[PDB]
Amino acid sequence: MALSDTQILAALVVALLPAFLAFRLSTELYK
Amino acid sequence: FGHLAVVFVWLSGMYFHGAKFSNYEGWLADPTHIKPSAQVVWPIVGQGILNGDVGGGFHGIQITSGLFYLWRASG
Amino acid sequence: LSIVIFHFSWKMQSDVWGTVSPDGSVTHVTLGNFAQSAITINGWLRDFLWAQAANVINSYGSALSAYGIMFLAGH
Amino acid sequence: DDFANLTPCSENPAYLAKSKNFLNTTNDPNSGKIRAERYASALCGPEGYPHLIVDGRFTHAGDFLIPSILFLYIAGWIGWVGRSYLIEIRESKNPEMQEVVINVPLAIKKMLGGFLWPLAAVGEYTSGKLVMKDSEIPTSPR
Amino acid sequence: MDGSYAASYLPWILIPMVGWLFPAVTMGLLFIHIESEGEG
Amino acid sequence: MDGLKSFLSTAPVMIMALLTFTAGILIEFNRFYPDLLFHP
Amino acid sequence: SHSVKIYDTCIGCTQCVRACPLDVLEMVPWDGCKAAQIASSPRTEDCVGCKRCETACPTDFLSIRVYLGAETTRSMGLAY
Amino acid sequence: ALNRGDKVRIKRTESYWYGDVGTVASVEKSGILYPVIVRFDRVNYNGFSGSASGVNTNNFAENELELVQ
Amino acid sequence: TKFPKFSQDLAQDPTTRRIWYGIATAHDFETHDGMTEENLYQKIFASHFGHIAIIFLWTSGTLFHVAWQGNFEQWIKDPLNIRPIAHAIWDPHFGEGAVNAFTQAGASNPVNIAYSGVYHWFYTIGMTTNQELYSGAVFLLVLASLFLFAGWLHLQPKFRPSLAWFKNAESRLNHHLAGLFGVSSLAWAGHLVHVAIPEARGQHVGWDNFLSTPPHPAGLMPFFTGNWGVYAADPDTAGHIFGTSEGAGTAILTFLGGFHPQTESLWLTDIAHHHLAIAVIFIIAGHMYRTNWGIGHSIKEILNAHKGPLTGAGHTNLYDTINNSLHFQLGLALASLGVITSLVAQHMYSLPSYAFIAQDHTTQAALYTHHQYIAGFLMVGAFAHGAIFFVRDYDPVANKDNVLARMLEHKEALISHLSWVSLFLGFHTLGLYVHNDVVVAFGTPEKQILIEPVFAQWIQATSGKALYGFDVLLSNPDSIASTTGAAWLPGWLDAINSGTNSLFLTIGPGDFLVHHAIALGLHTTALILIKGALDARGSKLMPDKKDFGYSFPCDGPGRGGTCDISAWDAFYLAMFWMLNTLGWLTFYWHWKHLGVWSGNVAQFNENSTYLMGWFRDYLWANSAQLINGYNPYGVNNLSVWAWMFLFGHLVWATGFMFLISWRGYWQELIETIVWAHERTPLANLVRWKDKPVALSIVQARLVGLAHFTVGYVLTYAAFLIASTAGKFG
Ligand code: CLA
Ligand code: CLA
Ligand code: CLA
Ligand code: CLA
Ligand code: CLA
Ligand code: CLA
Ligand SMILES: CC1=C(/C=C/C(C)=C/C=C/C(C)=C\C=C\C=C(C)\C=C\C=C(C)\C=C\C2=C[C@H](C)[C@H](O)CC2(C)C)C(C)(C)C[C@@H](O)C1
Ligand code: SF4
Ligand code: SF4
Ligand code: SF4
Repeated sequence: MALSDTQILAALVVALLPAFLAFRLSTELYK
Repeated sequence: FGHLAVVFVWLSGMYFHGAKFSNYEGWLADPTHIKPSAQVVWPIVGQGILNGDVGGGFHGIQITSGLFYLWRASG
Repeated sequence: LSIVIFHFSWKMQSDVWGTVSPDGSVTHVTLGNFAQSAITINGWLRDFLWAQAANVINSYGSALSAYGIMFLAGH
Repeated sequence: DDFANLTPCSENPAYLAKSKNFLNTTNDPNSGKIRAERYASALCGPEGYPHLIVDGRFTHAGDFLIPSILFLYIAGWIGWVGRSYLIEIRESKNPEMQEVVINVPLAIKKMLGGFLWPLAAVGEYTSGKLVMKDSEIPTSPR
Repeated sequence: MDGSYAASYLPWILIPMVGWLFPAVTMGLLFIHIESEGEG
Repeated sequence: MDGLKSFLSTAPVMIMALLTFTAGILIEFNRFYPDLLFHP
Repeated sequence: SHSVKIYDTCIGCTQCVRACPLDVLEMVPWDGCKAAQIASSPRTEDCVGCKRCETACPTDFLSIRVYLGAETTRSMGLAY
Repeated sequence: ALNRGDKVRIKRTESYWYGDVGTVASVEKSGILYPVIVRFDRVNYNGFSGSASGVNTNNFAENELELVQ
Repeated sequence: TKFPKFSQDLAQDPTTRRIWYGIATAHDFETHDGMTEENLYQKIFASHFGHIAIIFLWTSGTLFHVAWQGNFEQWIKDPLNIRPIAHAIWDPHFGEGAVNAFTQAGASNPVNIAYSGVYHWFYTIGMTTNQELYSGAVFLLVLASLFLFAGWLHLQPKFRPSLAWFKNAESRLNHHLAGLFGVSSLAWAGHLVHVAIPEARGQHVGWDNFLSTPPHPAGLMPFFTGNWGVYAADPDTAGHIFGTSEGAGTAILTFLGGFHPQTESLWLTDIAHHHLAIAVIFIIAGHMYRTNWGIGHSIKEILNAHKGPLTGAGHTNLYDTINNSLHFQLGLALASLGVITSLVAQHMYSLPSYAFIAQDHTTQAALYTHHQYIAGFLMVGAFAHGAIFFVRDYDPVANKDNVLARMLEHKEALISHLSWVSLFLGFHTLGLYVHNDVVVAFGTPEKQILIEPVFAQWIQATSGKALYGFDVLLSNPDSIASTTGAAWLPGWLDAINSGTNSLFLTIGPGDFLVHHAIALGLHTTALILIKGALDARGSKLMPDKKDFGYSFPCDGPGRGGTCDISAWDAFYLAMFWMLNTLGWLTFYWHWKHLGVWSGNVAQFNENSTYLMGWFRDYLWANSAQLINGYNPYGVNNLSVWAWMFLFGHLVWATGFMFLISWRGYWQELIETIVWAHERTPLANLVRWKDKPVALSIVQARLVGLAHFTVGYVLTYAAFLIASTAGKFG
């Protein structure tokens, strides 16, 4: 069955974590 | 002078090839039913297929320079 | 000059050249497609190059075959 | 049983159907009939055109082997006469001038002597002056 | 521009940021950084 | 004249003369024996 | 700026100095060649890198070599 | 050692005639560090783009030449 | 100016060039200011972590968008009649006609149609519901986060690996062979037997009940007692329907061979035994090199022992050369990856593994073209980075008289014989094509030169193709090779002798000509790349090229002219030949498969022998539907592909003026524009910070090549997708 809005929002919230980790990695690599 | 001589040779060649290897006399009688043609191809390796039917029983390459109309206007 | 000759050819074929009936009606070579197709590049590509290149790509086996050959020669 | 997909042109229906309308290549009125006869002995595909088989078999030696020998002889002739003329003019005082203005006497003298190019080539190789040593050739820095 | 998938309102707001807001902010930050004279 | 002989012996004249000789040979052979796909 | 180097194969023909349009090269006394003079590149910050000096050098390989490097306003030869 | 008319092979490893053969046009007897002058039938790439000839002479040290004659 | 921080000479540039070159040398860590070996290796480690995380995020996004806006659960109910959906369309610039045209595949909104063939893959590996796709997407998000954090961690001062750790070839080879290759393949086999096959036979297996569901009924006893044949008994019958229990066997490791009768794809149990066997072999291979115990080989002694009396020093000192040089390793890896990508394409178009993927012609063509283009790019990159190694990391004294030095010794012979073979192929292939063209045009197509591909047909016969009557080896029923009782022989011989698939397609004179043309292209591209790599160190025109680096514009108009004497220029020239060879390859593949799928093989067979048939029957004929995507009359679903077709033609054209027109003209034009700006009132209040200059010579070549390649790829992709979708999709 098709997804729900809560599932999409939870996916966005979960993806918020690799965004922060990637920002940290980019700042570390620039250094 | 040399370029003038070359152009003269070109013009004389055009007139000769329109006088000997062309259907100008045939086209003059029936201008609306005969395609102009002044180049004839030797049959050697199958290029004789280039000698298409330009009307009036003549077989040759159709010309697009308009020399026939100029010659008709010239008399 | 390529754009100039292309414009001349397409406009001549679409709006002037053609056959006139005994009644007086004029049927053009490519009909009146220049007005509604020459405003987009896709129209130039499809209604001019692709459409009118049929006579040069289907020239093999006939008297026009040389042209077809020369066409590829250019490419 | 070789070439089960290729049939003789003498029985292939497409070839027989299309051989009646063979075009005349030259001014001779029956050149098409001659071509149909000569090609009726080949191996035609489903579309009726002859196919050449080149695998070493001598039954189809006419497809490759004979023209190969002919071309090899002619090309060796050309290469040998050119190389001999070059080496000959290289000992003169203006080798470059004789490169653009051909010494027609010497040119034709080398022209007519090229039919024995295989014997001359094998004698050249055995004499050791056909091929130069690697240490006698200018080379680019590694 | 109208969809039947779950939470169809997200592209109404996400695409503009990816279309205008994110490119503009990135343009500004990079332009300031590459043009910041000195300190390296 | 010697100058005319030297001019006739130049590279373009020789190359074109040989090319016409070869072309004539091939054209005459193809006229008298056309359509030779293989040694039959 | 670009770098200009002169190697010990110079014969002191002074063609490189003449060919230089921005006055980068100079002729200094020497002893390794018959002419007893060798090329030099004191004013190397004005060099643009046109390689005219390299073109002028008649040795088997260029006794004067130009290695393009950092680019300044002078090196780019800009008028604005 | 190398005199006039000496056919020598070049071993500079970067000159145009490395491995080629030339003839000794002159030798200069002083403290010059490339005293031998060798001339060649072939010409190098020296010249501006479009030039119809190169240079057929160069200076070499004694150690980078092998006598052939 | 700060940017770029890694190069001072660029930072002191007052022109816009500083912006450009700073981008171009950003990820070239070796030439950065104050860079050490250890810092270089650690930065590379972190960057590789980053690329892996990016790959995982891309896969997660694919999964998430398919699960959210796709029709996966409806597609599986009818894979042969429903178009898979890639992602939804949201474009405020759309009109009513485009909205109506793009509402396809039963959707309620403008959607795209997926051509990556991921639906078949997900179906074959057992994914059947949207929630499974969603869970996979979330898990991949978590995995990418973990890898990003790992990069950050191993970049920390207490966790920075030493130089000795990076230069441990034996341990890396052992772990990455036994673990990375072997254990992963074993895990995939376990996934197939524990999950994929039961779901293909109708039994739903998930994380909830895979502990209580044995793969085999009489499981895990025969494996230890040695009676392995139990796992091969009762295979799937020919009447089995994928995803159902009708006609489904109980075997989990078979060697049936051939294809599934319904899905026209390889048997799942065959894949299971295959990946299991290769896992076993890889695990055995991973115990070869000595790491810190007594047993195991050492690469250095193996290399230093294999030397002969003809090659001189043989393979001596090659261990240090490979280990110390990163470009050598990158070139080797790129060459191997390109070769195996070509292998993936060739063995995937002919041996499909995903259910119902053989009947989706558009996805098959797209996958073949995509992975072949990737393989070509990698194969070019291998030679480019090998030339970089020769310029930078090659030490003549260390590798003295060994094979590496011997390459530079007979390099002139290499290049000369390569030029001869390229010219020999080109002359006599163009001659045959032009001869056929002229003969056909004169109305006598009987005088064509048609050479039967005898050798390839003989190979097909040796594999079992009984159409040419060669009666050899596997085609020979009495040969020992065909009487070994191999379990795969019946299925393989059935599949190879069926004309309904692409398994060893029938060949003719046109295939002969096009394969020899492909050979010409390959040898010519190899010639360009190899001459660049070998002449990178220097040549007669430039004996000291290595002193000038890998990429420099020229050496001026003197000494003849130079003009692309660098090895970077050799790569730049070879890119064009790579693109041309790939174009010939893909044209041949696509036209042959169009003939195969439509059943009109005769058209290709009799029209591919002359170039006018290529021009007319392939290009002219198959563009009829593509260029009509949007008309003066309306818009259909191919409108976007027509727009991209014209877009690619345009970008390809645009690259021409970075490739033809050169710098000085634009420099003077920019001088005039600068005067105009400085003399204009109300515009003198705004001034630039970086002095505007024309693009550099090498940058201009790179930009022209970039526009050229983008146009090439977009044009061919649009044409191929549109033609195949209109014909079949
Ligand atoms: C622009 C001028 C021009 C052009 C393009 C042509 C073109 C043509 N003419 Mg034509 N012609 C011209 C002027 C021209 N003509 C003039 C002025 C005359 C009057 C004299 C003629 C009289 C004429 C006749 C009578 C015939 C043609 C024919 C032809 C056709 C066959 C080609 C041919 O003759 O080669 C034939 C092949 C050769 C000439 C090759 C021979 C070897 C050449 C000459 C090599 C040159 C070097 C040679 C070794 C000599 C060395 C010289 C050195 C010292 C410099 C061709 C379409 C023929 C035709 O259409 O028949 C249906 C034909 O029968 N022409
Ligand atoms: C790299 C993978 C990838 C790609 C190419 C796309 C592509 C798209 N997504 Mg999407 N998405 C992804 C992953 C991805 N998605 C993941 C993992 C999620 C779960 C969090 C989502 C959730 C999501 C939503 C909720 C929506 C889209 C929408 C869209 C469309 C509008 C453009 C856009 O991305 O901005 C909008 C979308 C985002 C900003 C999502 C965030 C991007 C992901 C999470 C991170 C990807 C980072 C990436 C690796 C950076 C690479 C760097 C490289 C370019 C140098 C477009 C087709 C919109 C749509 O359907 O419009 C029709 C929409 O509403 N996406
Ligand atoms: C004015 C023309 C115009 C414009 C502005 C758009 C705009 C859009 N179309 Mg669209 N379209 C058009 C004409 C247009 N279309 C036409 C004529 C057709 C044919 C009928 C289509 C067919 C079409 C389809 C079929 C689809 C779209 C989609 C989209 C959306 C994609 C979202 C996006 O761009 O983010 C993503 C942005 C990018 C990927 C950027 C790529 C470009 C840059 C140069 C690459 C980055 C390089 C570099 C790393 C940049 C560094 C960072 C930078 C900040 C410095 C967007 C709203 C898609 C959609 O709705 O899904 C969301 C979709 O599926 N369009
Ligand atoms: C068992 C232990 C183990 C494992 C699992 C790994 C795993 C890995 N190491 Mg590694 N390493 C190890 C021990 C190990 N290492 C040891 C002991 C050392 C020290 C000596 C190192 C030192 C080391 C370095 C220095 C580096 C790595 C890197 C990597 C990663 C490279 C990416 C890769 O190959 O994956 C992708 C590839 C595969 C999974 C297999 C290749 C694909 C095959 C060949 C062909 C395709 C098969 C199949 C058909 C494709 C699937 C199709 C499907 C999509 C439908 C990888 C995750 C690199 C990195 O930075 O990663 C973070 C790196 O630079 N390793
Ligand atoms: C795993 C793969 C891999 C890795 C790690 C490297 C690593 C490296 N390469 Mg290499 N290379 C590779 C593959 C790889 N390469 C391949 C496959 C090729 C063949 C194409 C090359 C060709 C190549 C050359 C020719 C050179 C390098 C160089 C380098 C070094 C740094 C310079 C660089 O690339 O950054 C800078 C890279 C860039 C600025 C890339 C810009 C190009 C962009 C990405 C194109 C974008 C297209 C555009 C957005 C399309 C838009 C579409 C839209 C309109 C829809 C570095 C060691 C250089 C060197 O000598 O350094 C030592 C160098 O000269 N490589
Ligand atoms: C359709 C265009 C085209 C053609 C025909 C060629 C042909 C050739 N390229 Mg080439 N190239 C091209 C486009 C083309 N290239 C482009 C766009 C690029 C990107 C810049 C390159 C980059 C490139 C490189 C980097 C290299 C080549 C090389 C070669 C040669 C390899 C030998 C070969 O393939 O067959 C043999 C040759 C042919 C079949 C061509 C001859 C065709 C004519 C018709 C033969 C008869 C001549 C005719 C009688 C002359 C009459 C003139 C008269 C009327 C005035 C060959 C001369 C390589 C080379 O030199 O190899 C030694 C090489 O290193 N090319
Ligand atoms: C002597 C000479 C020269 C020089 C010649 C030289 C230096 C030659 C040197 C040659 C070398 C070094 C190597 C040659 C190798 C040749 C090979 C490998 C030939 C292979 C043949 C095969 C594989 C035959 C194949 C099948 C054979 C069969 C008969 C059928 O068809 C089918 C078919 C095509 C499969 C010139 C060039 C200077 C001038 C010339 O005029 C003369
Ligand atoms: S490159 Fe030009 S400016 Fe520089 S030293 Fe040589 S001649 Fe002078
Ligand atoms: S041109 Fe060359 S040889 Fe002459 S002075 Fe200059 S550096 Fe010396
Ligand atoms: S690349 Fe440009 S600057 Fe360099 S030699 Fe050629 S034309 Fe002159």
